[PDB]
Amino acid sequence: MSEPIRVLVTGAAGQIAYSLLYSIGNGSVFGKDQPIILVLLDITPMMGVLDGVLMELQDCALPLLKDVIATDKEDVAFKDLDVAILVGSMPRREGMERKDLLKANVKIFKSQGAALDKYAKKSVKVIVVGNPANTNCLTASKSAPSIPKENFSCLTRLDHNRAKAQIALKLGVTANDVKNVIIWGNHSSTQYPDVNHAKVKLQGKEVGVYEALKDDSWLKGEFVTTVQQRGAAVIKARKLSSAMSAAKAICDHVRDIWFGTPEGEFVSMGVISDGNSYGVPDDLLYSFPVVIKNKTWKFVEGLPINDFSREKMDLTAKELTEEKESA
Amino acid sequence: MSEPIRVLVTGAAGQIAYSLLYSIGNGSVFGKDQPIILVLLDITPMMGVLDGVLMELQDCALPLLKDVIATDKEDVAFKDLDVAILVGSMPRREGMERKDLLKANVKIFKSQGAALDKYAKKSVKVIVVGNPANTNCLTASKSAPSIPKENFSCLTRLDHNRAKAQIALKLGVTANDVKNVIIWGNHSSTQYPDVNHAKVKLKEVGVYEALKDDSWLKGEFVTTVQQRGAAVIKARKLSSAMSAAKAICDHVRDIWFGTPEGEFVSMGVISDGNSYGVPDDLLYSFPVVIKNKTWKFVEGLPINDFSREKMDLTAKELTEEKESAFEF
Repeated sequence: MSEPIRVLVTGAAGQIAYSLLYSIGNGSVFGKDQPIILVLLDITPMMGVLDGVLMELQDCALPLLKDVIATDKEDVAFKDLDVAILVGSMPRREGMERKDLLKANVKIFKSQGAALDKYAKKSVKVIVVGNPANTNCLTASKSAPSIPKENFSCLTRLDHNRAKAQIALKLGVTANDVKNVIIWGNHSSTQYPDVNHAKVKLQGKEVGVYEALKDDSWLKGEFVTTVQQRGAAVIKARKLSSAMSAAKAICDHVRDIWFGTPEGEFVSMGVISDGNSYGVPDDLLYSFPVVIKNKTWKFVEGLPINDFSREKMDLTAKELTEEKESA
Repeated sequence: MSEPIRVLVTGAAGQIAYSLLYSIGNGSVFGKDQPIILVLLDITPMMGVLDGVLMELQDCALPLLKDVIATDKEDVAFKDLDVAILVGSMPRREGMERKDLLKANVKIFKSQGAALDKYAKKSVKVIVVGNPANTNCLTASKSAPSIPKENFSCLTRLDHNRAKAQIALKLGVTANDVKNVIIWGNHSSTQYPDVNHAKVKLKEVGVYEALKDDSWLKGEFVTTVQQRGAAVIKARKLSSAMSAAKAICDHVRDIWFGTPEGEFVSMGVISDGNSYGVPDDLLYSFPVVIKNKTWKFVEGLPINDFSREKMDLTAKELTEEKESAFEF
């Protein structure tokens, strides 16, 4: 390629980044002909771990990895970025309530937004992973007034992929046989996994998921509940939070930005809500169904919203409005 | 699509496997048109973590992953296998005498060899990763008399890839531009990282001639590669799973699809009939070319005096290991 792109991953000594870096370095995200300068940020006490991660990346003998830089300083980390994957955040520990998790992280993302605004390229694409994702993204965006608001997205693709898998498992097909599920709203308990516009190929024929299942109460109750609580279920089994599947979801999310959404499909992404036609307040970071071409996302327009869907999309909008006011 | 192949990964609840399963599931090891039935084996205490691993594999929404089976039973794990990746072994607890460790691992791999011998396809490819890789692989091979000995291999590709990375680093070139490094012999400690037959494009020139620093290549390069895994563990304090999993993928891919034209790779294989003065009936890393899923020795490579000593010393380590373990 003409030039390597500089891709920053924060929280780079942690578990999600450990499952993500190889896929970036080996060409599976940005393309088999795209060299990459990988920039890794984490806190100062983690710099020794991060030198070990540099050693492993070296020992993968990846031809596209032109350089890997480890740092604990924002000026180094955010310099001339083409992509910023914001994984680092403060975790919710025992004893702290949801308000405290929000308070802890607002300062982190206001600072990374300021660094983006001062050091990165104005064309940088910023994908926000660390929780609370949507509000962390909004905070950073507001602190980066020189970077176009459309360049900020937050990760609902993990919830999206989980919704797909539950449908595929119930109906007995592969993941690629399901498409156009939607995660509306907050990456949180109030997310709405919507399948009113989803399709599945069943006997060579594409059918709606509602029609295919003949079980509306499952789709409107237990299905929603399973996708919302999936993260806690994984934590309960392996005593750690998801890392492999979260990294795979980041790869999907960034790849669809870089290359575009597949023909006939749209995907779930947290984006700035300004101008949406679905009754969602403006100036929220909210997950919508989008299509992507030339690295520019676009709302999927004209989807019919029934009354069950209306109630769910409004409840998640309310929670996001309340998180914003806390910040 | 091809019919599904059944692929086992043992130690499936551990760190290396956690970094490996995605690459198998997403098609990058066995091909984008090859559906996979992924069989995961670990010890009963790990079954709870293993079910969370299974949940994450579902949550990747992988079209090629036809099914995922998680189990602690050999008769389930080894049925009708096309590939078995034996990652799990007994790790050495602090203050464990090596007699007890050799007995624990002989027991594991005798059992798994017997399960291969009774339940798997006779065409199964077996790749041994868990330490001590070479002797564990030999144990399983001898415990599986009906499986062709050539179907067994053990992982030296991690040290092979590390060697390639150090050469490219020292010559200021990209990883794609070095080929034909060799790891001879044992998987750890005494492994001989040999670049006497390696090429680098600057166009194509021998590495010794390109670098013009015989003592670094015979000294610091060798100890850097031999000690690289201990250096990563010191820094990360945890596994070296990301690069070990990449190496496993490279190793299995090169079995499945073959080595590129003009290139060989490093693989622990049964030493029978080699022409390099290595004892027979050893599992020993050699340079190999692979076609139609069948490896063959790269023959006739000139062995200088320095290389002969390095290859004999690692042969001696393996011989002593084999005698010690087979007392069990």
